[PDB]
Amino acid sequence: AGMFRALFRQAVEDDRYGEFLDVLAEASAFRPQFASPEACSERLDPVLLAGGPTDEGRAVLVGCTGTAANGGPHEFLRLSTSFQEERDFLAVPLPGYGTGTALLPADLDTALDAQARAILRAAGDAPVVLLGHAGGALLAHELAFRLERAHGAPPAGIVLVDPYPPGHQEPIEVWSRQLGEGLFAGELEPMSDARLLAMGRYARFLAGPRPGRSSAPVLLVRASEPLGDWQEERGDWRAHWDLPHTVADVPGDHFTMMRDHAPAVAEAVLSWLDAIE
Amino acid sequence: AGMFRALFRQAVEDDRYGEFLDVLAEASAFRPQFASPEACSERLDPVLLAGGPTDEGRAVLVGCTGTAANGGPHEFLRLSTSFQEERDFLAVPLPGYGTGTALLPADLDTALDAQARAILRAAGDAPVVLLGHAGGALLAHELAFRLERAHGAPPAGIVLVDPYPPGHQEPIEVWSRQLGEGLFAGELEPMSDARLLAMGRYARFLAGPRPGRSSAPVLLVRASEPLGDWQEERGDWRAHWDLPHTVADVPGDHFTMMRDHAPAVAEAVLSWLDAIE
Ligand SMILES: *C(=O)[C@H](C)C(=O)[C@H](C)[C@@H](O)[C@@H](C)C[C@@H](C)C(=O)CC[C@@H](C)[C@H](O)CC
Ligand SMILES: *C(=O)[C@H](C)C(=O)[C@H](C)[C@@H](O)[C@@H](C)C[C@@H](C)C(=O)CC[C@@H](C)[C@H](O)CC
Repeated sequence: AGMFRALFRQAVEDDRYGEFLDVLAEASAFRPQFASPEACSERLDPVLLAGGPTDEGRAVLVGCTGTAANGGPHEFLRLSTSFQEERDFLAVPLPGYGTGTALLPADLDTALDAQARAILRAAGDAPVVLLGHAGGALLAHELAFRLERAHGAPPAGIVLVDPYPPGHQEPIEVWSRQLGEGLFAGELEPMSDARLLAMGRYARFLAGPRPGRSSAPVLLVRASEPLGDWQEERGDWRAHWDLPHTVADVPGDHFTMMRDHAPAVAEAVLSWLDAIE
Repeated sequence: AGMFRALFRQAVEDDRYGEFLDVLAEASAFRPQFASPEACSERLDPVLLAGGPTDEGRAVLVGCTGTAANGGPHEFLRLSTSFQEERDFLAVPLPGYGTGTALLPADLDTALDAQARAILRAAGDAPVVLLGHAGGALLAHELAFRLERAHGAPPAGIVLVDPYPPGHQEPIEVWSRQLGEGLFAGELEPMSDARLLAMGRYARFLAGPRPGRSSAPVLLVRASEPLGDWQEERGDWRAHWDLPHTVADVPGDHFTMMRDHAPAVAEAVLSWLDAIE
């Protein structure tokens, strides 16, 4: 395919993943942007992947698609089949990755706003619980804070699947070789350069300083296996959130917890969603 | 073409030529390299573009290909024809702009040594005179110093057509916009991204500290007309070299001196080559 993918592949071989996300981020600024929510090119309509039972005031899960360039609609397919007959599971797309190619959000809040406007429409009046894995975790918490403040529609709760927020990213950096290798592994097609740029831009948004904590109760799903090597001498490699309302450990590592062991993740979510209603 | 050419074109409209030329250099670190002169992918065999008289002590012109990604072999055609029946004129390619796609020099000295080898092997016993325009004048001098210091075989002279060496590029900044637009306006087809990466890598090299100065006599050929506006009380917009053997001015600006008035340039070089013989 494109040259940005050839550079990306070379940077993973050569254990320079970190360096190269900076080039992706810096190059993304010369893509076309959209500056206001309605100026988004993609129809951000959510997509129903599971239905709940025909009852009544229960909450719907909203999956927030992650930053991975090789991500798309299929991200939540394995996970969602375990919410069938349990909860509505809608997956919202992320602005910057669709069909030509798409306008990049000028800044993070513009994209979160465009997302919240589409979730509110499709949610109706159901209470809404947000869900993200990895970079999607960070994203979901920001959308939860952006729904609370900017739109006065605070979510019923947030599920964070293995988040490494800016305080606690040391195990993510150490393992960045595997993270990069995992992106390539999990490829249905050659990653487009348009999406690699999109990925780099959101990587920059989320790396940055971010102020508010969202008042919604947080469920923190952590992996059990480390992604790579890690001397016990060096501390806890597990994902971290500050005052989890509930902590749940599922089998596998940063990657396999949503592939092989996604039913354990849905089991934690179901148990938790009832304990809060 | 590809994504880099799109990003670059966006950047020129937004007077951000400078910042994007630094994305290109950063990005180019992740291309495959060659670290010794032998490991060069291309055959750097020079090319005969003008034949001299059949008369020996007689010096040959060697043209050093510039850094512009929009060029290659056609660069010296208008100039070389005025050397027919006057001087032999070789044109030596720059490593990194070949066929698939070509390996990049680990550093500038690895490229010059690759080129100095193909030039000694072709000059045979003749004195060589290196000739370069814009970025290629910075490359001509750097090669002359390499042929001297490292190969023990200094050239007979250097023809620097309009250099703006590191401490005197204020005109190059003020005119960044015109420069980037002329880069596109000279496309005879889309600029490949591997070549755009090539340009940014060499541009980085040439901004470096290259303290070695050559001992060959230097003909500084200057444009007569400024490329864009310039407030005369800023200093001199003209091209600059320290202590040149000869200064010759020619009609046109930084671009047009080499297209429209390549006859003027060639006559300056022929008069001077005689004076030093
Ligand atoms: C999760 O996606 C990664 C490990 C993550 O949370 C880091 C710390 C964030 O900065 C994101 C924005 C990193 C980017 C580069 C990313 O998209 C990583 C994607 C990989 C690691 C996914 O696990 C693939 C399913
Ligand atoms: C000459 O090539 C340019 C104006 C130049 O010398 C600048 C000051 C150097 O930094 C070079 C290495 C800059 C690169 C980007 C370059 O080759 C630009 C080339 C265009 C604008 C040429 O004028 C076309 C031959």
